[PDB]
Amino acid sequence: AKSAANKLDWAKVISSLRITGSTATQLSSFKKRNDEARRQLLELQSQPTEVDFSHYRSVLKNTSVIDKIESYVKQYKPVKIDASKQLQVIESFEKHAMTNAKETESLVSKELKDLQSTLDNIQSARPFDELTVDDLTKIKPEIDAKVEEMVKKGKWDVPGYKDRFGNLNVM
Amino acid sequence: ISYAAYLNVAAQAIRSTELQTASVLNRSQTDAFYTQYKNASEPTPITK
Amino acid sequence: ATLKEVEMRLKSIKNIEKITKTMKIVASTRLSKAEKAKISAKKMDEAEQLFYKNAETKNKELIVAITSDKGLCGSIHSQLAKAVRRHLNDQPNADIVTIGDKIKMQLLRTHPNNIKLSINGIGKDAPTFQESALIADKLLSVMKAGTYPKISIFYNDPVSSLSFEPSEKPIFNAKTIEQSPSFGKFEIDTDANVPRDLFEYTLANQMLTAMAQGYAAEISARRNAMDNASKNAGDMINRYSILYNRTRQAVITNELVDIITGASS
Amino acid sequence: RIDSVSQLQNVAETTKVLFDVSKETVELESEAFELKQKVELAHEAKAVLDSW
Amino acid sequence: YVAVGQKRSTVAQLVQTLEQHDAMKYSIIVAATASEAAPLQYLAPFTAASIGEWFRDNGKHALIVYDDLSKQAVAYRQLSLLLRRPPGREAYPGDVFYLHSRLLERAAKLSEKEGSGSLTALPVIETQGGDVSAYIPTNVISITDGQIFLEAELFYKGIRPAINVGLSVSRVGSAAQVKALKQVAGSLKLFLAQYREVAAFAQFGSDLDASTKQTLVRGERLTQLLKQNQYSPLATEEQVPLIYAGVNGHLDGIELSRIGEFESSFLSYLKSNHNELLTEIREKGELSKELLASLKSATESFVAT
Repeated sequence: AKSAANKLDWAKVISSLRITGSTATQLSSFKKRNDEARRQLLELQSQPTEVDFSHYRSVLKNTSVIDKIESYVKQYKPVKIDASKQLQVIESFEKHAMTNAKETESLVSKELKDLQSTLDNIQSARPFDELTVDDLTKIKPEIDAKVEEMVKKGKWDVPGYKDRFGNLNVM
Repeated sequence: ISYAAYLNVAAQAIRSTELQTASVLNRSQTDAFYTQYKNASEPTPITK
Repeated sequence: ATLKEVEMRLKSIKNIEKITKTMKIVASTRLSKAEKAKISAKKMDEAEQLFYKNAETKNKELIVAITSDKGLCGSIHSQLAKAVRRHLNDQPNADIVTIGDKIKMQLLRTHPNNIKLSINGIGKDAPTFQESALIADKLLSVMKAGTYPKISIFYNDPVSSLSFEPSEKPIFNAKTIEQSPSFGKFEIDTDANVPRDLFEYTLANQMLTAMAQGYAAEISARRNAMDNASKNAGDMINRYSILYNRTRQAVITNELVDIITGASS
Repeated sequence: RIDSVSQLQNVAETTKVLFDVSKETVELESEAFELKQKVELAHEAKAVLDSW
Repeated sequence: YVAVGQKRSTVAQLVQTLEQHDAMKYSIIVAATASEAAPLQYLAPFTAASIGEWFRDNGKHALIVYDDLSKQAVAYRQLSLLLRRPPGREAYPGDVFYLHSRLLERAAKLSEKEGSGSLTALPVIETQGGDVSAYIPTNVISITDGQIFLEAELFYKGIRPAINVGLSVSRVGSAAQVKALKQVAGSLKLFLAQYREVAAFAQFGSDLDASTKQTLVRGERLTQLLKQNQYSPLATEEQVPLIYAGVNGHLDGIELSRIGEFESSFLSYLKSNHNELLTEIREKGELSKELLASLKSATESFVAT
């Protein structure tokens, strides 16, 4: 009932742990719980829609309100209607939400499978034995670019080389 | 490194036949903590 | 009622009287251990001092303080806190190492910026070299202690096994040792890093002495407070005893009247 | 990186449900007002009658 | 509800409260107002008893509050001394015990033969200065199957309701409470019992053993949990969680000031999510393994956060 809505909400809270930083989506959800509970407390608070026109009207002997307010209550059974044009325009907002949701969904789905392919590609091609440094130059001309820039610079020390391939020095 | 590290360790090391006295053991042991402070702001009671 | 609440309050005071008696006596016992260490320690220190006098080595600053984690030692904690406060006019911002919880709160209140190091777990232990040594080793890095051209320690000098006086003294520091007017009536190598060694040794040897002095005065204070407590409990015992006795008589009188009234009818 | 993407995948679908759910509750509160005036009027009617 | 010796205005406030809580329907108010005669005051419990016995006899269960018997005793005191009967201990002639005992023993859990109809009694003696050694208070204490000592000092201490739990006893039953609730509050008693000793150590403010101060820390939270504002009771299905949390020590950590905050919020949280859990406690009334685990998970879920 109300619990279906709220179970999906709180599931979304522990999902929202993974995507936290929507600070008024969560306030809106807290509100949706609030106002859902407000209508729930309203509808559970709900008195009868009329007087006990049988007993408690036959209680009052005097006749000036017992026909009057009975007929007035039965008159005012018209008590006006609910909005339902708000579920069209809020539904427009839901459409926008859905559009964006699907775009995001599709984007991350593509990326997920891209990452699967990428992992396999790193697995099926990536030396770990020998491999010519020329092949590394061929696959990364970044190698030669930095080298040429260093040769041009008059540098022959790469900074960090020593920090993970310590110098052999006997001095 | 430092002298008080030498003396400290020397006291720790000498208790490492085995036999020893209560005054000795106190002169060579401590079970304690220390709260440095700065601000209030303190790093927690860490073994002294 | 009245009678029972009087009697119970008188009993409370009695139980307290017993506790304060017990504590005062125990204080004498605990105090003895503090002193026992302190004599031998002071004798050891004195041999070093023989050198220091003849050497004429002389002498920011540190404030170090000594109290027990334990309470019910009297107003040693707060007389020392106060005598520290008096000397925390002499240095508003000086960096305080507080050995023991009871002074710690009070000084921490007076300035918290000042507090750089504080200890916890000493205040129940006898003064011993290991403790002093570890504190010393940590001290150079944290407080920059050797750097400071003074070090000063605050403690309670244990004049007698019935007293506590808050007292302070200055310990040698590595700058002081460096610039010392003499240390030439004894000789030692420049190829020995004697400032960094001797500072540390006398950092501990003097500090250990200060701790011993403080701890003994503190437990001595505990006896003083607990004795006055036993007395205070006696006075309240007497007041509620008199009340008890009168109240007891009144119940009898009221009952007696009831018996007479019944008999008369 | 794969782990990060996986979180986002599940989120993207499920959030649309919560949108629907939230707007639905609000609609129900509207209807409750019409009820409320029936509830109210009856209470008032009993009271006026009680005075009588 | 039997009201002896009380003024019409007080009673009028009481009936207003009861009618407000619309419990008046099943309530019967038997009264012997301050105005009403001393014989009538003496007779008022015994005729209240008769009304109760009709329910009891029918197999229907009912409850009789005798508030306050202390004023009934004064009425019998007056009555007897103006029948010129010799004053008893404290001017209540001895046989006052006989009078009270016959009245009190008509509260009975009757046989299945009698329809199981049990009139239950709650006597109320408003002890002046907690003087229980007074003849009528001594007498009543012996007769009754429980004593529910309350204490003014604890009221001032802010424990409202203010219950002197040390002397509060119920010598009878535990099928006098729910099975589930028996399981959770099993060590509520133990914690509290330890707490009493611990509190004594804590007084004089001597440096407590860490273990004693653990007890002290746990105990304090329990005390704040017990307190309840007048005219606000709590449904048992939602008293079982609060006690579970406390007894399973999850509250021991939670700070004393925000125990009250926590309590309110915890209830709201259980209403939202673990309302299934509440329904089960209502439906089955004995905590099963599944309920204990479910409840543990729920409690963890809101104790953390």
